[PDB]
Amino acid sequence: KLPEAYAIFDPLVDVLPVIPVLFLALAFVWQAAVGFR
Amino acid sequence: RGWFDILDDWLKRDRFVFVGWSGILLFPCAYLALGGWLTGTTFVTSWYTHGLASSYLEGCNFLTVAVSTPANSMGHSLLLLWGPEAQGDFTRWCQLGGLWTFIALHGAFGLIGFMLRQFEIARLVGVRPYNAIAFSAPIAVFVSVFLIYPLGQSSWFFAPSFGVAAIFRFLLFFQGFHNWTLNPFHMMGVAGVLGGALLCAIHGATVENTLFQDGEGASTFRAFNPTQAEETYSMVTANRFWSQIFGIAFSNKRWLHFFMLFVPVTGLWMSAIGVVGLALNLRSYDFISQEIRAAEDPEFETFYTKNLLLNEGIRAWMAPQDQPHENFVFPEEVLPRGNAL
Amino acid sequence: TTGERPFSDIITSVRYWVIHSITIPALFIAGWLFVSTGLAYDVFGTPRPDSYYAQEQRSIPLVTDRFEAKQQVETFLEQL
Amino acid sequence: MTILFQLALAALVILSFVMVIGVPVAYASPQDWDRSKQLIFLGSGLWIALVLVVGVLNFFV
Amino acid sequence: GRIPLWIVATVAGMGVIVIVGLFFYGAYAGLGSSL
Amino acid sequence: NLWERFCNWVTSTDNRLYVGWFGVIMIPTLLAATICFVIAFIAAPPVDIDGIREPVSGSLLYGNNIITGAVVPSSNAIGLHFYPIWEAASLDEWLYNGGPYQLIIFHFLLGASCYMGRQWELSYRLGMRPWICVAYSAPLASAFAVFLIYPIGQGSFSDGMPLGISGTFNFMIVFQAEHNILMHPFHQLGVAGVFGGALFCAMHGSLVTSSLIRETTETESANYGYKFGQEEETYNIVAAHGYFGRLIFQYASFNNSRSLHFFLAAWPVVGVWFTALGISTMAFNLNGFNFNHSVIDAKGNVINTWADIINRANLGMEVMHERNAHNFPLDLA
Amino acid sequence: ATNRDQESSGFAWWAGNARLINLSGKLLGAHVAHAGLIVFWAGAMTLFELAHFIPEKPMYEQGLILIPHIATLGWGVGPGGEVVDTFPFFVVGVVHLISSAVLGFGGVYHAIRGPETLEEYSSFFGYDWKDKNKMTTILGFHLIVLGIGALLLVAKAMFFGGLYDTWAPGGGDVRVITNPTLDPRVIFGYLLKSPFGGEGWIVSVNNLEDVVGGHIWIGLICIAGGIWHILTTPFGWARRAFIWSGEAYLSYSLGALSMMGFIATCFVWFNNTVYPSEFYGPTGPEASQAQAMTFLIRDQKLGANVGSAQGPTGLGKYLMRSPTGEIIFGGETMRFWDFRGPWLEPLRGPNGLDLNKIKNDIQPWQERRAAEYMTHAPLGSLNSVGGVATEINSVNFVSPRSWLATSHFVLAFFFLVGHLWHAGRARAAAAGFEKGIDRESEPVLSMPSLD
Amino acid sequence: FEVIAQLTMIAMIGIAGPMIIFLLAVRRGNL
Amino acid sequence: VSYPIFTVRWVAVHTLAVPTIFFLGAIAAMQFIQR
Ligand code: CLA
Ligand code: CLA
Ligand code: CLA
Ligand code: CLA
Ligand code: CLA
Ligand SMILES: CC1=C(/C=C/C(C)=C/C=C/C(C)=C/C=C/C=C(C)/C=C/C=C(C)/C=C/C2=C(C)CCCC2(C)C)C(C)(C)CCC1
Ligand SMILES: CC1=C(/C=C/C(C)=C/C=C/C(C)=C/C=C/C=C(C)/C=C/C=C(C)/C=C/C2=C(C)CCCC2(C)C)C(C)(C)CCC1
Ligand SMILES: CC1=C(/C=C/C(C)=C/C=C/C(C)=C/C=C/C=C(C)/C=C/C=C(C)/C=C/C2=C(C)CCCC2(C)C)C(C)(C)CCC1
Ligand SMILES: CC1=C(/C=C/C(C)=C/C=C/C(C)=C/C=C/C=C(C)/C=C/C=C(C)/C=C/C2=C(C)CCCC2(C)C)C(C)(C)CCC1
Ligand code: OEX
Ligand SMILES: [Cl-]
Ligand SMILES: [Cl-]
Ligand SMILES: [Fe+2]
Repeated sequence: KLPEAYAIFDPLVDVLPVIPVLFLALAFVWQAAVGFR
Repeated sequence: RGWFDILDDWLKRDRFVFVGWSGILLFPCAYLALGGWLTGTTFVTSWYTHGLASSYLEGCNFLTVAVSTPANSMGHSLLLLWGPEAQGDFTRWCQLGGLWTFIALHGAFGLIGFMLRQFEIARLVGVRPYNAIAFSAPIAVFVSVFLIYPLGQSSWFFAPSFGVAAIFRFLLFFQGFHNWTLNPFHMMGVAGVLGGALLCAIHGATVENTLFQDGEGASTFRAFNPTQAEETYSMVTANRFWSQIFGIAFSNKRWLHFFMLFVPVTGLWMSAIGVVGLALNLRSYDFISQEIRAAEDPEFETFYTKNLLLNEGIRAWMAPQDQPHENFVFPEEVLPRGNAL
Repeated sequence: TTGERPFSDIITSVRYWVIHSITIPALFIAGWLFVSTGLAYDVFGTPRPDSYYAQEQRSIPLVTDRFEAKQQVETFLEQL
Repeated sequence: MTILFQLALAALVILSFVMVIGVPVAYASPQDWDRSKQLIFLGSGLWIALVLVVGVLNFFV
Repeated sequence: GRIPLWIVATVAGMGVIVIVGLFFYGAYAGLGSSL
Repeated sequence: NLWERFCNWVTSTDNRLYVGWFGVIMIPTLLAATICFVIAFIAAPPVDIDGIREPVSGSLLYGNNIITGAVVPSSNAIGLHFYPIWEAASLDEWLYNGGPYQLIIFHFLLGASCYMGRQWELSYRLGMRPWICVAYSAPLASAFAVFLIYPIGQGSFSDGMPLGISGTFNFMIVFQAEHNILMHPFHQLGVAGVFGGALFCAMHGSLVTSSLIRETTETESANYGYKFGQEEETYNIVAAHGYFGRLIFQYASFNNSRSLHFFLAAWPVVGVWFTALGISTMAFNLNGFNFNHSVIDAKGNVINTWADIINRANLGMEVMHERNAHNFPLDLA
Repeated sequence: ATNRDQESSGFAWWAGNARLINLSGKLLGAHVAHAGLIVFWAGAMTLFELAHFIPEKPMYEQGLILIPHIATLGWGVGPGGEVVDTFPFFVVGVVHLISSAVLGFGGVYHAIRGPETLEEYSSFFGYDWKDKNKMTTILGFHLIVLGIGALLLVAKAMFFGGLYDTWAPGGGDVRVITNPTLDPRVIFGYLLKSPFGGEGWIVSVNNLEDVVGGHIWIGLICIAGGIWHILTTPFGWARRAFIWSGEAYLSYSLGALSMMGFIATCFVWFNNTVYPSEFYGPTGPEASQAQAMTFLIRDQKLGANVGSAQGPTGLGKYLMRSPTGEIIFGGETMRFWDFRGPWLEPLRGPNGLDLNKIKNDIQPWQERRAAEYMTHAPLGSLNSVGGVATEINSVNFVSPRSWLATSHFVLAFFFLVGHLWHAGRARAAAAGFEKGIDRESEPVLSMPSLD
Repeated sequence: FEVIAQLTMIAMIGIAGPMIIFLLAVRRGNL
Repeated sequence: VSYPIFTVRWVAVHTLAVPTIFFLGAIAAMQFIQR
């Protein structure tokens, strides 16, 4: 487990690893925002 | 001008989706086959025909859902909804495997409608009908596997069920009971399919790597215009490359593309012939000379004899649950096992 | 190029989403209620998790006759 | 001071979210680059200070 | 009255992702979870 | 200078078969593998593959036909140990323990890697774009997976694919028993790759053949309507596009020949990459999906699925394979 | 928008990063932002693993790939791999997360706000791919940094607490390495070993003294090579042997990384020294040997004579001979007789496994270890069902060795493919036909016919 | 309750990305 | 302009899309079924 004073932040930690994958997806969003020029 | 001619004009109108005369057969039958499969894999069980769960409603995932074949006691019944088994009751019709025959028959007539669509569109556009001729091989596969094979067997039960893991069961059944890998017609089918994949990859890569420079873009896809007259790639360079790498090379583009038609279509037709043979249990199960030698000589072992032992294991361990109508009770001591394990 | 409005022109319009922000959730909720009210079990004959077996049986109810199969399934269901 | 530490860490999370959204927006909108320059400089300084405060308060909680 | 096509594509793809993630969640929970 | 003349000859594009430096490695290794394969397939004595003094005969002279014949993989007692001829005390010992298999597969893998390099090299000498070797990397990865990576992960070259038809079938069946490859997504992607490759091969061939421009009469073959090296396209791309766009809808059809041929290259190559990676990842025993006893009723009874039927077939294969080689309950490798 | 479309750049959106080849500032931004991504994954994944970590359960039963790396360094573990403090894991995770915020800020700044080309701003930070001196200078800087990192591993092993030693006397323990092997014979004899069975090349390093001495050599060699490339220009043979362009350098790095990925796959699959079985689970060879040991112990307790017991084929059921004569475990695990593990070496004599020490010197901790390693073999399904493919759904286990080996084989193979792609493209672009064949000057048309 | 916090965190992160894109598009930024 | 609404394309799109959304709602509800 995390140290106890950080336990209230346990859900946020639970979603931290998937953030890099979103970065890849973000690139496509940005390209769609510029029409894939 | 006549109602037939006006209906013909409407059916052959340019649209997003072409309809045609063949559409009357194709779109209802194809739509009902697809909808029956989605409905069966979403909501319909196989508990009374196979003793299996096969729908999302029962907890199966995409790999394990299937529209299962009817029970073996149905025989080769068409299992019409209004027929003598279901007697108009939709719930009992679903519980008795009527969705399987629904999907199989509507899929067969939809495949007919799609090949007729290929013919009709080829006639309207003004091209030769080689795409329909090529599509004759999937039709032969579907007819031999889903119709001719269960018709030669005892019932619809031994046809493939319309599902992913059910098809995997069908593969393992053909290995264990038919020794289908040993069949030369299946070998020709494998050669056709793998050669078609090879030809697809090699022709695509060869064209992409012998392209002419027709633009300044470092991405070359924009350097092709569909109305252009010249070839987009160098046939001479490709021919010299494959003549020096492989020894032989195509020099005729028309022969190359006919060969691309010819290889997988011929493979699929050969495999369909083998499946007809297996419908009558006319298997290439064993080589008699090897079996006489192995019976008289307990030191003679080949990979083929090991495969036969594997087939014995498949049959004995699979049959009580795969064929529940037989009421097989194999005690633990009769099951063929190796040491330990 | 076939006399129909382009899909990109349709799905980017506000009238499309005025219609479909009603219709698409309505169909999704209709399917959800089709399952969650248990109607799908009644329509398609699919057993509930407590309806595969009787309380002290392990035999799978298998159809063994062709022209009495409907009655055999009814007899299976009468045995719970 | 568990409450103070949790407030400092929550403020770090909120400021990190604000910076994650605002730094690319301020960097990519060139017609705001006088005020947003100082906002980014203050947010970066405050973020570093909050990280140091959170570390020290971790050792005190 | 034009919603940008990139917004529609992003929202639809997020909906597809949510539905697929729900299906995998159900693969670990309830029926078909072996529990 | 003799070295300059030799370098000019090796890299010469005027040779009937291009050699190159990759070919300088490729020709001796593939010749050695080919000669040893032919000799072993005809005349090798039986090989104790499982290391349990149970020799398996794979050559034609020892009672095999073309279908059942194989070059049997080296002994399980050898494992991953390098076993050249000079490591054996005699040729009889080398033949008994399956040394020819190691010789053939090592020479073949080196020669096929150099075949890929040679494809790049000739494409470079001809002014071609270089990526035919990338397409060839998919069957080469498959060969590496079944001949090298799977023995490495399992710890013995005895578990490599035998060099024969029935030996290949034995490899497939035992692999399904131990790893459930049919339920592995990478093999499913490979099946999509090869089925789609055959489909798109038949599709592209029939669409080009369908739209051939009339250049010949009804008596002669249509293939004489194309002349080698001609500048004009021999078929109407627009007519084929119009047909295929009416067959499905306009935006499912390629109007760009370059995009179409890239798709033809890319679909089976990526699929075969994934299935070769599936064989390698199952070599490290990351198996296909296990849904055995996944569906459970309200009381707790197991409700079987098609995965349970597959499991019954896999169990039959598992308990019958290598029937004398196991002494302990778990087949850990 | 500078170089941000296909018309100006020549590259489509799906090759859009190729627009960055000659934009040194934006390329630096892409690299620094990606480095921030790597550090972010390290920190966030460590915190995720720690949040679900149960310290009494073994690490390899919990799907952990990063906590075993920290534990191998000696942080947070005691004797036998027992976790004594989870705080170093937390520190590593949070410091990586904060440093990734800093690196992400820098990457974003150089990608969208900083100067597009660094050459006008600084001759030191500006570069041209065709300038071989500048390329060797940057390579020298990075070689010095890598040498310092290897010396940091040495400093951790020798001064700041030591490393976990699975071969330590009396079970594995954190040990300070005080005599690293500086002999070049041992280090480069590891380099010259055969990669095949029984030899294992560099994967077979089986003591931490060799590991630390090898990293001393690696750090010194990297620092010396860095100074060498800072002070020297490429020679004539190097100038004629290579393509000197950004894509070419990328392809060289791709080939190097593909080879390193294959080596890491073999390292995590076979080596139990730098990947201790306390943290990563048993290896495949280890688990097969453990099963043979377990049933030898069980049947010897029942009164069997394990030396004279004869299996179905006539080989020894429990004990047989390797092809070079060593007494080894029988059955299929005869393939794994080169396995060495700290729970097995007390039973080994000069001629292999010793019958007397088998009969009299098997301790309860060895029986426990054999049973545990037998029942946690690196075999499992993609949905993490432990055991062989025919096993039922009750055990949720895939070994971290399996995850690491499979993932890094996939990555290594795809990076070999990328090396082939970029090496071919760099060669074709240097020669000038990467966009296709010139119609007017097609080379094959100027060649004689083959026949 | 814990999975609701997980879902709202991932919802805010995965909206924060497209929020950056949307803000740059409406402000005519250099996106 | 002056595009129609209810064409053959409309019918094909909705005969595929209406049951698709209905079935997706049904399967999403199935994810929350316990034994
Ligand atoms: C054109 C498309 C088409 C085609 C080819 C088929 C074909 C088929 N359907 Mg099908 N179906 C369709 C559309 C189609 N369907 C549609 C749109 C629906 C939705 C309503 C269905 C719903 C459906 C169900 C629910 C079932 C079928 C079934 C079947 C199969 C058996 C049908 C049968 O025996 O009756 C054949 C009937 C005819 C050939 C009609 C003959 C008409 C000619 C002109 C003769 C004239 C008759 C005369 C005027 C009236 C006589 C009066 C009196 C003397 C009786 C068959 C393969 C069954 C099945 O699959 O079993 C497993 C089944 O249960 N269908
Ligand atoms: C690791 C992934 C990665 C990275 C670092 C980059 C980086 C870059 N790409 Mg790129 N790209 C990628 C993946 C990546 N790409 C993928 C997968 C594709 C395929 C879809 C592309 C397709 C692509 C194209 C087509 C082009 C680029 C271009 C560029 C460069 C300029 C981008 C620009 O103008 O931003 C404009 C975008 C914005 C202003 C939107 C906001 C972006 C910011 C950075 C979001 C940051 C989010 C984050 C949470 C903020 C944290 C801040 C905090 C630390 C304080 C830049 C260096 C361009 C180029 O070469 O320029 C010459 C170009 O034309 N890329
Ligand atoms: C350090 C590694 C590295 C680097 C710096 C580059 C850099 C580059 N590559 Mg390269 N490449 C690499 C590795 C690398 N590559 C590997 C390993 C392969 C083998 C697969 C390739 C294969 C390759 C090809 C085939 C091509 C390039 C091209 C390029 C250039 C443009 C790339 C671009 O815009 O992509 C934009 C990014 C995308 C379009 C996104 C792709 C999405 C990937 C394929 C799927 C990832 C799935 C993910 C891992 C798991 C699922 C995630 C989930 C969310 C679904 C650029 C110079 C192009 C080129 O030659 O330009 C000159 C080109 O055509 N690369
Ligand atoms: C690969 C890393 C890298 C490289 C090569 C550069 C290069 C550059 N940056 Mg940049 N930067 C980076 C990372 C990097 N940056 C990061 C991570 C950030 C966020 C903090 C920034 C933020 C940043 C800003 C805000 C500015 C630059 C500027 C510059 C330019 C001039 C800098 C100068 O004169 O030296 C200055 C040298 C120093 C201050 C010495 C720093 C020594 C550090 C603190 C020691 C760190 C130890 C070790 C090396 C790193 C440990 C971390 C490691 C484990 C990853 C130059 C092109 C300027 C520019 O382009 O002007 C137009 C500018 O204004 N950078
Ligand atoms: C990231 C690491 C790195 C990189 C990319 C380079 C890059 C380079 N170095 Mg270099 N170098 C490095 C680290 C590095 N160095 C270090 C750490 C040292 C200190 C020992 C040196 C010392 C050094 C010297 C002394 C020289 C170079 C030279 C060169 C240049 C030509 C390279 C060449 O052709 O060799 C390619 C390799 C060969 C030609 C060797 C033959 C190939 C054999 C057969 C491969 C066999 C290995 C095989 C794969 C098996 C692996 C296991 C094996 C160990 C048993 C090039 C710019 C040369 C130069 O021009 O410098 C000015 C030069 O003379 N380097
Ligand atoms: C049988 C029957 C019938 C019919 C019905 C129908 C016709 C139905 C339909 C149905 C339908 C029609 C349905 C649908 C469904 C669908 C679905 C369910 C979908 C799904 C999907 C998904 C899930 C997706 C996926 C994907 C892919 C594939 C790839 C990429 C990714 C993604 C994710 C996107 C009638 C009454 C007439 C008569 C009687 C009988
Ligand atoms: C250029 C570009 C790009 C990219 C970008 C990138 C890649 C970036 C990166 C970025 C990054 C890389 C970032 C990072 C960030 C981070 C942060 C911001 C963090 C913070 C932290 C914190 C806040 C912490 C917290 C805590 C602690 C202290 C402990 C406990 C737990 C917790 C978590 C609570 C793209 C593709 C889009 C495209 C376009 C352009
Ligand atoms: C840490 C450690 C250690 C140590 C290590 C060492 C000391 C290492 C080193 C290593 C090394 C020292 C390596 C090397 C490598 C090399 C390479 C990898 C090479 C490459 C090459 C190439 C790539 C080439 C190419 C070419 C050719 C083929 C011809 C002409 C052209 C060219 C130039 C392109 C030990 C194991 C003891 C233990 C554990 C830890
Ligand atoms: C550490 C931390 C943090 C950080 C965070 C971050 C760094 C974030 C980022 C984030 C992001 C960065 C996000 C993004 C997202 C994205 C998304 C969600 C997307 C998706 C996509 C899609 C859906 C797509 C679609 C498409 C298109 C548009 C085109 C083509 C087609 C398709 C359909 C494919 C914070 C501050 C909270 C604080 C505390 C902790
Ligand atoms: O060698 Mn060929 O197969 Ca691989 O698992 Mn263990 O080892 Mn034997 O049993 Mn099952
Ligand atoms: Cl076998
Ligand atoms: Cl064994
Ligand atoms: Fe073609």
